[PDB]
Order: sequence, then C-alpha cells, then structure tokens
Amino acid sequence: QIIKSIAAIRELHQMCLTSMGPCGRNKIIVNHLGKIIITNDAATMLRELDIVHPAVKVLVMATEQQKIDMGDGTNLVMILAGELLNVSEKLISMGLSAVEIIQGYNMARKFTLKELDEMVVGEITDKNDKNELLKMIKPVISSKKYGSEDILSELVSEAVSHVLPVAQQAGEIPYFNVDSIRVVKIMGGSLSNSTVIKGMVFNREPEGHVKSLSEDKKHKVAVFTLDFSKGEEKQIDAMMKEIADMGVECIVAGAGVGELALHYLNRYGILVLKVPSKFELRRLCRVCGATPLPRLGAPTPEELGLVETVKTMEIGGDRVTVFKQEQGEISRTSTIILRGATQNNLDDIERAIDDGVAAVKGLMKPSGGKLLPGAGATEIELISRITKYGERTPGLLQLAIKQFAVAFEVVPRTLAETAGLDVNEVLPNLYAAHNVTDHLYKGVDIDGESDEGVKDIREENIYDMLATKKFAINVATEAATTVLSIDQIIMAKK
Amino acid sequence: GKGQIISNINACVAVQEALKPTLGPLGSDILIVTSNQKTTISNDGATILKLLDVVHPAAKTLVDISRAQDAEVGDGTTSVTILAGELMKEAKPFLEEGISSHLIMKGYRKAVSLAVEKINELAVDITSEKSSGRELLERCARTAMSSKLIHNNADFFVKMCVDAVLSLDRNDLDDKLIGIKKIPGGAMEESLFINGVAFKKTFSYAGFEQQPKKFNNPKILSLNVELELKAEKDNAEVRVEHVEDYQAIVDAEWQLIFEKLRQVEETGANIVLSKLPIGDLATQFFADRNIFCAGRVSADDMNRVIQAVGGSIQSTTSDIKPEHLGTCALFEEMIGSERYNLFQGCPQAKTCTLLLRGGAEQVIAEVERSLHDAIMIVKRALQNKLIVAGGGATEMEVSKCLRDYSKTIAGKQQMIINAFAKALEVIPRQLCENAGFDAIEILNKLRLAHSKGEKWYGVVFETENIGDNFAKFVWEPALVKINALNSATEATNLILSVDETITNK
Amino acid sequence: GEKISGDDIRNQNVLATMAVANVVKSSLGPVGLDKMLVDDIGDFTVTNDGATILSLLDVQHPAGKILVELAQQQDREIGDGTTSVVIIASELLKRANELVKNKIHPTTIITGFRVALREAIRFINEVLSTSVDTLGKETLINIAKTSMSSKIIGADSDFFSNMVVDALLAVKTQNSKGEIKYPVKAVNVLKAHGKSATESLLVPGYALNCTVASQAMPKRIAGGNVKIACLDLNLQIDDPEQLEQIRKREAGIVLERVKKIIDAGAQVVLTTKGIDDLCLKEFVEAKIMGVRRCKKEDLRRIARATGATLVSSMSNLEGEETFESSYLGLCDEVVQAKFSDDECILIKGTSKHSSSSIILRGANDYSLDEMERSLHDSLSVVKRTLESGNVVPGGGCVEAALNIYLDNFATTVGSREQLAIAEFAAALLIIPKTLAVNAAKDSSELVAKLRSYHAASQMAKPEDVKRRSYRNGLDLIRGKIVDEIHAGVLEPTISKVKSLKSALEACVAILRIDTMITVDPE
Amino acid sequence: ESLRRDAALKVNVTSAEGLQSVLETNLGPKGTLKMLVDGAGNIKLTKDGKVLLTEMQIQSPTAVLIAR
Amino acid sequence: TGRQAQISNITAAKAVADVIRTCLGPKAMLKMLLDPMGGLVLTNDGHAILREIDVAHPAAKSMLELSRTQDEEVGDGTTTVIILAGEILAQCAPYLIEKNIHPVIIIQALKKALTDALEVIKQVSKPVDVENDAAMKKLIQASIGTKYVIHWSEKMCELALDAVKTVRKDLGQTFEIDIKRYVRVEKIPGGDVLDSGLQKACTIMLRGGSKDILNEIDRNLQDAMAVARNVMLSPSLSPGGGATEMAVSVKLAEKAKQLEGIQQWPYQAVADAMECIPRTLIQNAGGDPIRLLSQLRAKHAQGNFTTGIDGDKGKIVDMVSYGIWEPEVIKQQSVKTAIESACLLLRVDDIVSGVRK
Repeated sequence: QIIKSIAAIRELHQMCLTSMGPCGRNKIIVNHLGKIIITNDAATMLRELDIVHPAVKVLVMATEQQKIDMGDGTNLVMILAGELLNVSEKLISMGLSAVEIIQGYNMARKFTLKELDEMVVGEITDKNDKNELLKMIKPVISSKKYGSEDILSELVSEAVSHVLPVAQQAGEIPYFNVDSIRVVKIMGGSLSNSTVIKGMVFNREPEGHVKSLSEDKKHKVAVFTLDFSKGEEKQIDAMMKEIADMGVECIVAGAGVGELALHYLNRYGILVLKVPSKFELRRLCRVCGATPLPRLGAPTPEELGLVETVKTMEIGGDRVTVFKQEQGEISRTSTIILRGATQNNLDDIERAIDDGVAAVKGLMKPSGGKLLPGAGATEIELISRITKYGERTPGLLQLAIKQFAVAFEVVPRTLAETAGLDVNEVLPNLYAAHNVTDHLYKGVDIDGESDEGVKDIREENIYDMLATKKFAINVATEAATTVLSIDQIIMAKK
Repeated sequence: GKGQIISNINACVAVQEALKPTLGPLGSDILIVTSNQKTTISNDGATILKLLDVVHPAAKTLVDISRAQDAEVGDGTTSVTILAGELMKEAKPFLEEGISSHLIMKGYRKAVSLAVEKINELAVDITSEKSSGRELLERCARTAMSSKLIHNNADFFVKMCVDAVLSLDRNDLDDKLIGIKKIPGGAMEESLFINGVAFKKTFSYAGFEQQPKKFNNPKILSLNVELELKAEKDNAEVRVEHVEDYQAIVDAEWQLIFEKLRQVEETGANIVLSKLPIGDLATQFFADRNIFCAGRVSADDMNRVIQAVGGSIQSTTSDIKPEHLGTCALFEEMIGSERYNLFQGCPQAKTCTLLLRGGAEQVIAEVERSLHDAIMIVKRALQNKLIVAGGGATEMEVSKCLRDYSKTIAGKQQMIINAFAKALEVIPRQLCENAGFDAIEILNKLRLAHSKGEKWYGVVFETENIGDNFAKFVWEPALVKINALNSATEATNLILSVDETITNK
Repeated sequence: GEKISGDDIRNQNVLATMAVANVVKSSLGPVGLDKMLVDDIGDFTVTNDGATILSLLDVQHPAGKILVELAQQQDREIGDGTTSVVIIASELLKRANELVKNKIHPTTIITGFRVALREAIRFINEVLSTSVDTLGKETLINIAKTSMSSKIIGADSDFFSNMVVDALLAVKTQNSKGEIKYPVKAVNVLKAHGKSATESLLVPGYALNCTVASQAMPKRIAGGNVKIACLDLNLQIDDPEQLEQIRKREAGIVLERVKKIIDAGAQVVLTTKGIDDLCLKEFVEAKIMGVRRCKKEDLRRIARATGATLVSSMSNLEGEETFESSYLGLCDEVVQAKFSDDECILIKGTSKHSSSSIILRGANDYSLDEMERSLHDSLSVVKRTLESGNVVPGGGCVEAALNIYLDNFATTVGSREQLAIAEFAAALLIIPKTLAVNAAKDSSELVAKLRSYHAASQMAKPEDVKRRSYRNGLDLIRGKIVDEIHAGVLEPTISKVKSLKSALEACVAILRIDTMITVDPE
Repeated sequence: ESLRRDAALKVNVTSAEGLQSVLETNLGPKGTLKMLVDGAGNIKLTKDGKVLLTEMQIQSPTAVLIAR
Repeated sequence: TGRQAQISNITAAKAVADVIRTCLGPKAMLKMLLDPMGGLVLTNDGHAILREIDVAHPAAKSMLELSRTQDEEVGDGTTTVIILAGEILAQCAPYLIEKNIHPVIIIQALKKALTDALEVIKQVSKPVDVENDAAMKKLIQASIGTKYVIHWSEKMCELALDAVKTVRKDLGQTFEIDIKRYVRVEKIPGGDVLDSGLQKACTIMLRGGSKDILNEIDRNLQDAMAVARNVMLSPSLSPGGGATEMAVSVKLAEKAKQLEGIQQWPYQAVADAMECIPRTLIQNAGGDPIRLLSQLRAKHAQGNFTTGIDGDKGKIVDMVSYGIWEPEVIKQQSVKTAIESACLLLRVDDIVSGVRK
C-alpha cells in the first residue's frame, strides 16, 4: 500500500532528479505510437506515460495541477511531493497513525507560510519595464536548459514588452495572457537568429504574387464562415468583385473554396487563409475586429477587419505569412520567431517560453510576487526554523515536525547529484553558512569552482517566486497526505 | 544510468563503423537492404540512416543530424555527419569512470569554441589574388568530387557544375530553384544544361514522332481545367427525357470547351501547357492549328514559368491578359523516344534547369547529391572567400594549439580537452584503413609535422606519403568546417544528457 | 575434449580477470574495506591479504594460476603490499587487450613494455636515493607507518614503531663470509586474548610456546651458561608375573634415561611429549627446569639459535643408552612470563644466531589474525629494507612521477611501440585512481595535480634551480597538498625494484595465447 | 521497509489446540477409549494419559512439551 | 558484488534481532525453535536460544563470538546484557547504502560517539561500598528476580556472598577477584530448593527440587558470582532499567550540532540505535513507546538522572525506589565491545564462499 507504492514512486523520484537544477538534464520517453519526446519537464512526460499503480495517478495529477495554474518552477518542486512519502518510512516503526502525520504536516505548513513573509525581500512594484523582466528570466533558466541564457533573456523580455499595453500610465494590473504570444517553429538557423515581431505570423505558403508594397498600407481583412454551369461563372465573378470593391486584401474563409473562385482573387492579389484552426481565426477578431459572415456578398465595414500591412518573406527558406506593424499603436499583439536546428531543441525552448510567459502572467495576477531565494537557498533557513518550531511545542507531533524538515533536504541532495558535488561535503558548508543579516542575500553556488567557496545569489540573480512557493507547499503536502489517507486499493465493477 | 548510455553509444558507433569509408576520395560505397527491394548504394549518410530500421529511440538522433546537416550547412554528410558522434567513442571509457559527463559537455563546448577562432586564423583570403568565379570555383569543385564514385571522368562534371551555377543568379542560390532532371540509360558525358523551364518527364500518347522538333519562336500558354469529351468533365444533374437527349449533352459539353479554346486562340501561342493532362478532343483541335500541346504540368514547373514569361493559371477566358503571353528565343525538343521541353532566351528567369543522363540509376542518384553539395560550396564561397584544406586534415594542425589551452586549465577539464584532441586523431585513422596505409606511420609523422612546418598539413594521398593539400589546389569553404563542430556539439551534448530512456508497450 | 577458437577466448580471461580484480581492489589502501572468505565447512576467516584470497580463489582458467604464482613470489621478495603489487597486473592486461585488437601485434606490446621497463630502471634510479632526513632508527619508523597500504592495522603503527622496529635490530648476525643477514622466521609470534593490542611486549630472544601445568616445575631459575636439552623421546600377558617383569624394567629405564641428561649438566630440558610427575622429581633435586609438550617445529628454531641438538632417543655407539653433552645448547638466562595465566619460556642470549619474539593480545582469534600475519609481513619488508639503504618516496606517488619521463621516452623510440608507452603510462594513473574510489574522492582532481605538479621539474631546467615544486606530492586522506618527508612516509626499494619487474612479465604469457584446449578429466 | 516482526494469532494455537478435541471425547466416566495397534496385530485399548501423549505420535511439536 | 553483499549481512542481523527484540528484560517472553532431529528448546534466556540455533551465514558465527567474550567479562543477566549487542548491530547504520557514506568514516564517528558515551555513563553513575553486604544483596536479587526463589533468595544470597569472600586477595593491582571454576559445583538432587597463596576450594550442601530444578539453580546462583565481581572491578554504580540510553541519546543529539562535519549524522545515529533497548521494557510491561519515549527525554534530562522505565507497570519512575541498579561494567563493557564487533562486520564488502579449506 504505502510500501511497494512508495517504492514504485522512488523509481520515478530518482529518475526525475535530473529534471531540476542548473546542471539538470532531460530524458527520452516513447509512447505506444513510437513518437519520441525529449524534454526536461516531468509534467509532459508523466502525461503520456502509462501509469499502473492507481495512487501514482493522484501524484501525477497533483503535479499537473501546478503546471496548469502556476507553471513556474514546477521542475524544482516536482520531486518535493516524493520525499514527503519517503520520510514516512521511519514513522512506520515508531507507530504514528496517519492522523498525527497529517496534523504534523498541516501545522508546519501554516507555520511555513508565516516564515516566507518574514524572510521575503526585494519587493517589485513595477512588473512592466524589461529591467525587472530580465531578473525574472534567470531563475527560469536555473530550472531549465543551461546552454544559452543570453538568447532567451532578450527574446522573452522583448516579446512581453510588445504585448504589454504600454501607455502613459497603465495601472490596475494591465491585461496579460499566455495565448497572446505564439512561438512559430522555423527549422534551420542558429538559436541566436531568433527575432521578435510585434505583429502576428501565419504558417502557410501563398500561391504567388505576394504583396510587394509596404508604405502604401491600406489593408483589410474579411473573415468568412449547361445553363447551370454558366450561372456559376457569373455568380462567382459577381461575389468576388463585390468583395474586391471594399478593398479587402486578405480573406479568411473556413469553408471550401474552389480553384475558380481563387482565380478572380489573383487579379487584385488577394491572399486567402488556408489554416482550418480556429486559433488564428479568433485572434484576428480581437485585433482586426472582423465578424464572420457565412455569405459572400459585399461585406460591410462592420464585418471587415483592419490590418497594418501584409508582407511575405522567407525566414528558414520557405515563404510564410507575416503580419507586421512597423509604426503605430500596438496592444495585445506580438509573436516570437524561433530559429532552431532540430525539433528536439525546438521543444526545449518551447517549454522555456511557455513557462517563461506563464511566469509573467502568474506574477502580475497577485498584487506582487516580490523575491525569494531560489535554487535550494530558502529551504536551508527553513530547516532551522522548523527545528526550533518542534522544540517550541513539545509533544507527540514533534517527531512529525522533524520529518517535515528532513523532507526539505532532498533539494540540496538533488543539486549535488546533477553537478557531481558530494552532498556530504556541501551539507555542512550550507549548514555553516546560512546558520549563525547575511543569510538573505546568500545562496548555494552550483559550479565547478564551488569547491573553493560558495558565491551568493546577488550577482547570480537566482530567485524564486513567493506566490508559487506558497502554492507548491500547499499542493505537495495535501497530495502526500492524500496518498497516506487512502485506506485500501480496490478495483471497480463494470 | 551510465551503463545504459554505453549500450546506446555502441549502437550509434556500430553504424559509424560501416560509414568510415566515406570522407575522402578514397572511400568505398556502402550497401543497404530495404524492404521495398529498391536500395541506394552511396556514401551519403542521410539516405542510409533514413532507410535504416531504428531500434533504440536515441538512434534517431543520427537521422536528425543529417536533417540538420542540410538545413544548417547543406553538405558534408559524407564527412561531418560521420564525425558528429566520434566524441562519444572517446567518452566511452569516461562513462565507466566516476567522471560526470556534465563537465565533459562543458569540455567539448569550450574546445570547439576556441577552435572556431583557429579556423578563421588559418583562413587564407583569396581576394588579394583577384580570383574570379573560374579559378576559385574550379579548385573547389574538384574537392567536392571526394566520396563520389566518378573520379577520372569527373573533369566533365566540373565544367558542367561551374557553368550551371554561374548562369544562376549569385544573389539567391537554392537547390529548389534550379531543376535537376535524371534520365536513366545512356552515358554520363551526354548531360547538357537547359536555359529554361523543362517538363517533368515526358508525355507520349497517340501521335508522337509526328511532332517536329525544330521550332522558331513558340509562345507559352497556361490552362487549368482538363479537356476531354464525356470522361473527365465535372458531374452535374441533367434531366434526360429520352435516349435522343444524350446528343444535346455532347453538344453542350463541346461548345463549352470550343468557346473557351477559340477565345484563347487569339493569343497565338505555339505551346499549350495545362495544369491537368490534355485529351484527344483538344489534340485534334490543336492539330489544325499546328501548335504544340503538353499537359500534366507539375506545380514545381509552373513556379519556374512565372519567373520567365510571367504567366498565370487561367481558369476562364475573361481574365486573360496580354502580359501573361510570353515567348522564347529558341525551342528544341530533346532520349529513348521521350520528348524534353527546352527553353532558351529567358534573361528574366531566376531559375535554371540541368539535364542529367546516366546508365545506372544508383550512380545518378549520388550525382544529384553532388549537385546539392556543390551549390552549397559555391554559395558559401561567393558570400565569403576563404581557403581551407579539405580531406579532414584541417583539424591536424588545430589539435596542436588545442593542447596549449589544456595546459592552462589545471583542473578536471584538462584531461577532457586532451580527449577532444585525441578524438581528432580518429580522422586520419579511418583514412588509413580505407587506403590500406599504416595508421601508425601516419600518426608518427602527424605529431612531427606541427613541430616543423606547421601551416597546412594535408597528408597527400596521391604520393602515398606525407604532404600538403594547400599546394594541391584543394579548397573547402570555412563555413562548413566552422559549423562542423556546432553540429557535433549539439549531437554529443544531447546523448550525454539522457541517463535513461522510457518505452511504453 | 573440445577447443574454443577466435579472439574471444582472450577476452574470456580478461573479463574473468576484471571480475576478480574489482574484488581485491576494495582492500587497497587504508581507506579500503576488508573481505570475508568461507572454507565451505561453516568456518570463515577475515583477511585483506591477496595472497590468502588468491590461494582460496577458485579459477578454472590458467589466468588465475598466474596470480597465485605471482602472489607467492612477492611473499619471498617483499611479503607485504599485495594490493599495491598484484593488482597492478590486472589493468595491465586490460589496456594491452585494447591495442592488440586491430593495428597492434601481440609481440609489439611484449617488446613495447620490455624496452620501456628496461629503460625505466635508469628512470627509477633517478628517483631512487639513499635514506635521508632520518636520525637513527627513524628510517624504519617512517616505513613502519606505511603499513596502512594492504594492511588495515596501520592506524596503530604509532605504538608499533617500537616493538616491530626493535624486533629485527637484535637479530643481526654475521655469516656467508662476512655478510650481515636477518634470518626469516626468527621472530616467534605468540597469541593471547585480553587487554588491548597496545600491550604487546618485545622479547630480545626466542620465546617458546607452551603452558606450565604441573606445579612441580621450579618457579625460579638463575645463573649463566644455561644448557638446553631437546628430547623427542616419549617418557611417562597370560599371568601377572609377565606384567611385573615389563613394568619394573620400564619404570627403571625411564628414570635411568632422565639421569643420563642430568649427568650432562643440562639446566633446562625440553621434551616433545608429556613428562610424568616422578620424572619431574629428579629435576627438583638436581635444580633442573623441566618442560613438557613441545612442538617439533618450535625446537628446530632453537637448534639454529642456541645450538641445542634434538635427540630422538637414548643410544650410543655401544649397547649402552646415554646422553652426550654435545647436544646441549647455550643461552644466557631463562625467563618465565605469565600472560593471562599462561607461562611461556623465554630464551635469551643465543649462541649461533640471535633472535627475538613478539607476544600479541586481542579480543578473539580474528583480531589476532589481523595482528599476526600483518605484522609478520611488515618484518619481511624490514628484512629487505635494511639490506639496501636506497629507498623510494612513499604514498604510491612514483608512478605519476615517471609518466613525464615516459612522454619524452615515447618520442625517442616511437615507431609502433609509441602507443604501448602511452598506455603503459596511463596504466600507472590507475593506481592512484583506485585509491580515490575507496576514499570517496575525485580522481580527475587528483590526477590533474599529479600530472601538473610532478611534471613541472621535467619541463623546467634543473640546473637553473627555480624548483618551486618538490614532486616528492599527494595525500590520500585529506586530498590536500602535503609532503610525506615531513609526515614520515617512505617505501623501500624492494617495493619497486625486483617487484614490478616480475609483475609486468605476466602479460608475456597472456598475449601469446591463441586458443584454449581442455581435456576431459578422469 | 520496517514492518516484518510477527503477529501472535491462531497459527501458534493450531499446534496446541489439536489435542483439545482429541482428548475431549475420552474425558469423564462416559468417555471413550483409544487403541494402539502395531504391525504385528497387538492392540492396547485405554484412554489413560500414558498412551495419550508418550505413546502417541503426532506432527505437532507442542505435544512433546505436553508429554513432558 | 558492491553493496549487494552487505544487504545479506544486515538482513540476517535484523532477522536474528527480531527474535531477541522482545527478549530484553525480566518480563521477556518465551521463544520456540525446531531442529531436524525432532526436538525443541523452550527458554526465556536469549543467550541459550542463540547458542542452540545454527544457521548458514558468514557473519552468523562472528556475532556469537562476541557473546563468548562477554560471558567471561559479565556473563550475568544475559537478557539485560548479552543480547543487547544484537539490537545495536542492526541499528548501528540505519541509512548506509542510501546515503552512500564511507564506512571507515562511520567507524571514526562511532569511536567519537563511544568515547563520549563512556564519559556520560561516569557522570550519572555513583560509587558504592564494595565491602557492603546489604548493598550487594539487593544487587543479587536484581538478576534472579525472574524466578519463584525471590522469597527463598535468603538461601541463594547466603551462598553467594560466602563464595565471593572465601579467598580473594589474588590481585594487588590490575580488584581482589579469583577464578570460580575451582569451587565445587556438585549439587545433591532431591528435596527442596530452600534446603600469599592460591585459590582454595569450598562447598556447601545444596539440594534442589528435581533434576530440571538443578539446572535452574546454576542460573540464580552461579550467575550471582558476577554481581559481587562487577562491584569489585567497578565500584561505581550506574542507574539501570534502561535509564542510561536516555542520557546518551540527549548528549549525542546536542554534541552533533557542535562537532558538525561529515560525521554529524553518524554521530547521533548511535542514539537512535540505543533507543530500541528501553522500547522492549515498555512493550513487555504493557506501556506505549509512543508517549513514554517522548517524555523520557525531558524527564531524564531536566528532571533528574535517576529517571527510568518501570519494569512492572511500564510507567515512569525513579531508579532510587525501583530497587534495581546496574553496575558500570554492564553498559561499559557491552556497548564498547558491541561497536568494535559491529565495525568489523560493516567493513565486509564482498564474500566468496564455497571453495575449500
């Protein structure tokens, strides 16, 4: 139950050790269809991974809940819920019931929330200018691929500034969304060749005669939902002419369009959108403001959209549709053009941007996230506070309080394994550093030179979000007690 | 763990052992066996790894190397691709040892970073000699003949490959722009260059030899719908009262076709090109006008027609414009009772067409790979002119300077950099097994070459001794050698970053 | 029988060698771990010595027999440091099997290591030098502490610097036409159970192993020129008339043969068998010290020391049985030391050759066996140490120092033997590499320092001084830069000269193996 | 892993409870008699405690202590 | 190979410890064994049970050799003395392979913990009169209180003190002890249980209940020779009833944070190993180790040094009124020899058996 059930989790607990840390690594997973997925995020792997033991699915769904809601630093807390079940092995011989186990972690969890507010520093009230965004990207790189931290620094910060409704004074949590920023996969080119376009880019190849003019502008978008043969020639010629009379440069049609209708559209050079997906169709409704009209006819300006200009260029060698606004008011519109060699590196940067953009959305939603030491720095002072918390209120629950502090020792144990450092040497170094203000700006140093000394987090700028830290403990503790609260594993009939 | 990576590297090295006889002109072709009984025998790794059955999922990385080889570089699949995984061979004993590959990935990354500065340092600038596109590209064309089966007869291909790329616009160079027509049978010296759009293969139906092959100035015409009587026409609902009403459908379909062909006839085009095939109804109608007609035009052919005459697909006669009617200076039909359309006098055409002819279908398949690899050499040479000796001997002199930076390490990465320089000695070792030369005799003089001559040490294969390939007029673009380590960096770091694999079902 | 062909038969012995190699590599160095072997009778023993492990190691391949002959050969040459010698022959076959696969001929590696080792003698002699920075007996004291390798009792070597070192200083004799020699086995090792191992006492003389039982034996003895009498003789029907005839004569002859030794002036009598209480009565009136239940092998060392000759039985050239005085030995005094209610005979002042003895104390037999063979193996090292005054720096740092000499030597010879020299120098880096495995250290950090610091003297000109490194070097326990010269760690020249020369010859017979032929046993 | 140890329950009882129902029938003046037959045909029929334990053979090791 | 061979040595140590886990204390229950010959052994003595059990294992006989040494050193109260080494051997290293700690470093940490443990014993212990007969008489009744001779102990204590002081005078320096093997052990069956120089011999008429009772007489009489002998060797008297493990557990936990280093966890690991000894006294007496062991840490530290576990009702009482006291050599000669024997077994890496002699 708890046993074999926890031992089965220890197999994935030791396998996911490389999923976190600046020295962390990725893994290879194969589904039933043969598709390979190489990524360092365990939330994506466990989603497609077939789970046998029933209670393990609860642990998987608990970690996926943090990815949907928070999605920031989930790799660091991914194994946090696994160690909570490991420290319960010592409580087996002691004879502590699951009631005292839940009460021990619940009382220590609420005490931890009060300690995070006392040690929090660096309140950020801006959340707008890119200088505050560059400091938020560094901790994202600490939990992700360490290859290049310079490229993603200017790539993500520039895209957030474009989608941000920059104005004279923007208060009251200006609107920000993850779906507002899309990453376009372009095969070929170095990672440093990735640019940022303030508009929206579509993936498709036009028939020809691409628009060669820019400064002229004046572009519009229209979104749409023997005698018998001679009649179709007059009707199509009339319907295509009435649309061109309104100056419609681009037509969005979800239904089928024959080659005869596309012939008259080539007279004025009218491009058509062949993407059946509703993501690109509904996005233009919030920007250009076009209402889908099932009939063709002569769409009124109420159903017609407004786009800056249309230009087709070859990025990775193929023609793609790129809508870019050179000069003008731009709000809630932006995109990221990603240049990569193989799809293996494209998915790694995709998860970096998806969690990077979600980190900004998760930061702006609360009043503030401030700053908290990350990369296992905060958990060092927590052990000292929890140790004194158990001796503060002696009793039967004090033994469970000590096990709750040992559960935080897996984070420094994991960081030493990814970097090859000896945990036996590093543990007293951190025990002699943060323990007896010099402990607020100090953190553990992970590098080949860490044997000489331990550098602080001030120059490294490695931090953690206070909003996600409070919610990560709440989910990990509740999920751990939920597995322990399961009485028995019984199948279901029919 | 580390034991699983050893079994993963041995599976990748297993195919690399068969791919050793590729780099260099002395390499030997490799035979493959597929399930379709149709195989391609070539030194190219992109074709072999694509048809090779993959067992372990990490072995698919070698397939992605060839895909990234053509996208980032465009050539070197017989040279750079086989060397992308050689760093894992020297790192095999490091896996059994307690050495963590995290520092090994940083060791090779810092080694290839300092090697790029060494490649640009030894790069010779030919612009001081005022070398035009003749002497510069001819010496680079003979270098591209390495790994190719054709050697003694490659002199005819040098004149064809250089003259074909110079006719193409040097501002935009792409393999998709220029056409390649592979014609089985015949001889290799019968290959010629085409100055205009050519048809895919050929169309032979009804009268064939009766069409004269000598024309003056034909005109290109574009069509869309297919022409035929009561066969390929669009189905419609027609009320039929009696059997005699079927004659009205024949007249209604013919008059619909006749009025469209009569209105477009005012253009006076001698060449009729339709998107679909052409039937006998239009054949006899065009026979009275004594004009040529060819259907079944591929989408790749129409894109090149727009670049020359500026035509467009016409589904109806109302949109016909005088600007869509072009012409040509001379038209001659070229083999095995198959007509080949050949256009000339198209200065505005931004695309080219090359006619390839050969007896063996497997040999001409590598010639297509030779054309794609030669264009990438010319493209990177015209953009930046740099002289780098080929044959894999460039890293020989570089390995000496790499050992100098290792002495300044004084750390765990010191022996890691020495393993990177040791991995460079695998290149001449694989070349000695191909030519039967003694590997020890070459490696002994290899370490003694950088102590005296330095500069460029090429290991000339023609004299069966040691020499310099710089005086042999063997030139290679530097961008291929610079990006060669970048392709091996992402390939080595990816496998070392996977300590375990997961396979469901 | 059958025959297995192909080159895979060589790898079968290499994989079998690597299988037993990692077993004995765990006992290398003081940071290593001891192992336990079972005789399959239910009894077990605890020893870290490879000579005992290889003797009890069952290997059906001929490669295992070579390790047994190599371990027994190093016992007479050195006697200790089995993990620092025999294990070297393990990885020697691993790197040699890698080159011979494709471009290297089996004899090329044979001739490659032979020429390299022959020229390495001059390279070793450069590092080899006479004992310096040692005052008096501190030469053996610093070497006695080096026992931490292959022996785990090295932590107690602080107290062992007296009993062990001073044991072989008094055994000095002159024989073989004016040649100072130290006879092996002259030190008698005694075992006892109690107190602690720090209670070991050195006896400047032979100590007989026995126990005093009968109280009739005298408790005190004094005077010089004590005569030792060694005797291996055992001294203790229809009608009863025939029984009385043989009984009255037997009791008379036994008591008469005792008086034959009394007339010879023997102060102490050593009897192999038991002695009756009536025979001890004659020893009290004649002031003779009786001893019974003696070992025959223990009496042989007495003949080589005091000179007392063993007598099988009373006899003479004539029909009369007597005891000649020529069989008696010479010793200064006899001491009775009572250890845990056990009294032993201490013989001092031997005539022919001087000897000594050491009494050991511990908890159980396993604690004594770790103190018995280990200290006995250290005595064999001192035997070869005082023979040649030249010594080498300890800590196993000479393998990394000679690697820079082989780098320049590889360019001198070159040809096809250059690859063998590079692998021979790389095999020397495995010795400190295994030391870092059991010590839970980083090998790449230590080897990088072994290559950087020890090669600085070869690159720089020695005549310009600017030494700036000692090269002498490393540290196993702390992983820091310290010197053994100040820490008192030094090794004798026997640990390398006439040691690794025969160990590197094991690959000569392995590389010439073609196939395997096995005959079915009867 | 912990756990393991052991539990005291009817497993240890099955050895000592086997003689209960066997010796319950012959208890009292209304009880029955047990017989002991050998390979030669000699039959000894009594319920006395001598044959109940010492002369009785059973795989239960508890009966050895009950006989002693 | 590797760490797999050490698992069999630890698993077999825990399997044997589970048999003697409940055998600690005067309330120890009975254990039963079976042999291929068809016999069985039933007794409450853990030393007699482990002596008869013969299993196939390389480290099984090595553990029994430790008891043979302690039989000559103490030999009395095998439930409270001898079998305590089995619980220490299993719990000495609860986390080893998981933490991947060098065993030699652990041994160096066990020596520092054992050295500090011997100092804590001397602090809580107090010297007593070695020549006091009334003081040793209450100590004789401590180990023999497991029988019905408690009321008849006046005859057993009379034969005890008379045989101890008969001769002695055999040591002026390293005690005034002697060998008890020269004393006549011959007993007369039948009746009721109530009915310088060298070592001399003396005997007194003694009668037992039956033949099986004579074997029980040597348990409550010959074993009492070590009661007065432990006082002559170490006049310092220490609290018993499992009170020594509570004081050491507090010192090892406090001194661990002071020493720091890589040995911090192995240093306090001895404390968790010693807490299993009083747990048996709590379970057999009917108490709850969950609530009591938490209170024993505060009471035996701040309250006083006499706080201990009640061997009858299982409550928390002081050893002053508990009436039972353990000499210093009980805990001193046990834990010291237990760690030295445990380190030798932890150093074992690989084992190749089944070859030859």
